[PDB]
Amino acid sequence: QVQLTESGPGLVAPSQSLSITCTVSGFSLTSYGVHWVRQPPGKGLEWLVVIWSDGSTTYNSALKSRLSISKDNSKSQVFLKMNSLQTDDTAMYYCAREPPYGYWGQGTTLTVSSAKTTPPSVYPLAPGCTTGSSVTLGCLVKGYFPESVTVTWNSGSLSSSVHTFPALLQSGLYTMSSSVTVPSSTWPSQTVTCSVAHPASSTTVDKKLEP
Amino acid sequence: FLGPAVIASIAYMDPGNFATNIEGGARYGYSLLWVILAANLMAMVIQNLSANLGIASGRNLPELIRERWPRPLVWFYWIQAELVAMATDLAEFLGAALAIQLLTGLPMFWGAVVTGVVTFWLLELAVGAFVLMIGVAYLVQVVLARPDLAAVGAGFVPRLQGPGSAYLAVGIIGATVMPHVIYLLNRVDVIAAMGLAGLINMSMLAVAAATFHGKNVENAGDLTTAYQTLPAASVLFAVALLASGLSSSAVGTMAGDVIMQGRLITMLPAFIVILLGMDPSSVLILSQVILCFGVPFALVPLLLFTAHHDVMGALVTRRSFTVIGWVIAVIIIALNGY
Amino acid sequence: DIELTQSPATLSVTPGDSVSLSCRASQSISNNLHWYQQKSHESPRLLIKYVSQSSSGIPSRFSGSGSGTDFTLSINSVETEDFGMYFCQQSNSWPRTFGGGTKLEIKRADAAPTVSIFPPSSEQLTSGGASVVCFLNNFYPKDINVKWKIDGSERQNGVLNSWTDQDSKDSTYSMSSTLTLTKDEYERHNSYTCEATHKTSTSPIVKSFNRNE
Ligand SMILES: [Os+3]
Ligand SMILES: [Os+3]
Ligand SMILES: [Os+3]
Repeated sequence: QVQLTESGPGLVAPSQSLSITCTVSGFSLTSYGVHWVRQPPGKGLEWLVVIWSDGSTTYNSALKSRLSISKDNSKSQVFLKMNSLQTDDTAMYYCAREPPYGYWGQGTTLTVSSAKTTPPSVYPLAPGCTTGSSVTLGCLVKGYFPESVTVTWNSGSLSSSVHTFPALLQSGLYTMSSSVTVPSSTWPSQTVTCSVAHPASSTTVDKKLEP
Repeated sequence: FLGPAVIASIAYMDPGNFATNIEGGARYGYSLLWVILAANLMAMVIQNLSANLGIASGRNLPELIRERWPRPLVWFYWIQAELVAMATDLAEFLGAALAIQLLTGLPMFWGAVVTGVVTFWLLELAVGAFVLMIGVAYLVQVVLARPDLAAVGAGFVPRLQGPGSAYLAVGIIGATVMPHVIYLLNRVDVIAAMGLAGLINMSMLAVAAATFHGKNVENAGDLTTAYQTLPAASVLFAVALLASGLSSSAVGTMAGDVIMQGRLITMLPAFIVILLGMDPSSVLILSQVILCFGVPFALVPLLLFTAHHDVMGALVTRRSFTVIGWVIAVIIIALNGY
Repeated sequence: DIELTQSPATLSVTPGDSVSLSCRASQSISNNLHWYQQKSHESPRLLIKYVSQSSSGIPSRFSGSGSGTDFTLSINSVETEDFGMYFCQQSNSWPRTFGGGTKLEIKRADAAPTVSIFPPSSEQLTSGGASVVCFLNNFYPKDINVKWKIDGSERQNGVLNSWTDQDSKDSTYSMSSTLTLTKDEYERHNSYTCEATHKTSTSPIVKSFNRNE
């Protein structure tokens, strides 16, 4: 079974250096040229560079004179490398190699920002006086880094519906909206509390939501 | 003009130069074009030195090497030259087999039978029109991409070391400096023939490198996948291959009669194709490095015979460095062949 | 330097009707082009090589058709397993160039947002913040022009929109739009109107609160 696998995700400060390992299996790496493809979080993608086996690097004019591509046939690894200034190009990188293409790696995540690890600040969003028979309550995780907090709702409100809008960057940190809905016959009779889990900082903030 | 162009299309007209200027583009891209340059220049030296020696103290090289060399060494040079013409006929039958299977799809054995009955048929303008038309066909794309980027940035010599990297270049430059041209108003026609058809070879290689280098896909070694699209141009490629092979048959076998008199014996490699244990597509490139190993034996006698009884040829500058660079390269690929 | 504009940018289907992506070129590139499918957080397996030959290990649902300066992929009976991204790549000349891409999505009946505007958080108020989020839950189609009004004057900047993937429960999009402010920007003015112009209502859906009470 032909298969490609890549190096683990990386988080580096600006003006630092980094490298990624596109190791191959199931085919003869010395006989195929490996292409690199960079995908930002969701903003399309454009072809990067190609390393033909036996060291033949060709860089595109868009990403020339910054990126470099090492190769190691002894373990059949295709190294990607970025030095110089880092200027927060943040994306998931890809490698590809097979006669028609179609054997790409699982991709590797790479984030660049100078922010130190900071636990969040959970801001409750009380409606402030209620259309219809159901009321919406909010929870605002804000100013956290790194990524991926998991917001969980306790309620017991019979009918309920949670949403969690995607984390987005604000001024070098991260901000997130978080929704919930209760029948208002249990609000505020039955409490409906908003816990927020941030494992990288260990902190979890079980913020109660009150008017 | 109408002279040097026909003299060139006929002058190359062999499957070997097609089948190695289409490998260099599929693996070493433009970075190999330079060897074709070095392939012609020294060659245009060598044949000139043959035209510079073929009239004064007049005799072809086989007549000379029989005049002043020990007899066992004569048998050794006849083994070498007969393996040379033998490998050339192996190139003919191989390329013509791939061509016949490229047209009607007949197995290479029956293709070899058809080439045998065409050898029966041998006992001109249309063939040169076919190689001329495929030659212009590769002049359709000699213009096509990055004229200052990958071209001149790769005509300057790289010191690549890999086995196949120097092996393939040794196949190309060993196919251009054909050993049977060394066995030989006139200088201008051949300097312009090999001159422009040098553009036929740099065209063929550069278009072989721009048509698909980073695309991967099936290798260009089969020549069955070598038909480039601008439909009928593919059948034109196969007919060009078949014509090149069938004409190189008569030229190389009559030349083998020139070296041999001073028929079926060269057909034993022609059916080694039946071994079935290895595919023929890339034993032609080997057929051009084995043919390359018969070049120093065809160059030392010219280099030494040039400067005794005859006027002209006092220049021993590049003409003598080319043989030692040649032999050190073929001894790199020969000493790493294990 | 050749590019490849890809249209439509996004595509909704039932699933059932055939879809057809267009990968228009900048110049002729012959039949050198590749079609890829993609899912969220996944590696894109190859679908179509050379626009005519279907690639290895690909269902007969997909078919590429085209010639010359523009090519079109076509899926017949979408089958709920063809949804998500699709990318298109020429490969004839350096540099290789991918297309503008498309995100195929599920299509259903329309819907209207359950918009609700919130005051800044009591803890965020003493923290200095002044975010006024305005949830727009459960609406279709994905496009909405949400708009802020600070004392009638529009606020085109200082906002931040965010969008979920097509909801798992009922294929219905929802969004958020924070209106972060400084202390003076939140105290100089008097009101904050959250509008949303949308296809299902000629009148934008509106929610608002005021600083007193
Ligand atoms: Os960019
Ligand atoms: Os005698
Ligand atoms: Os002597």
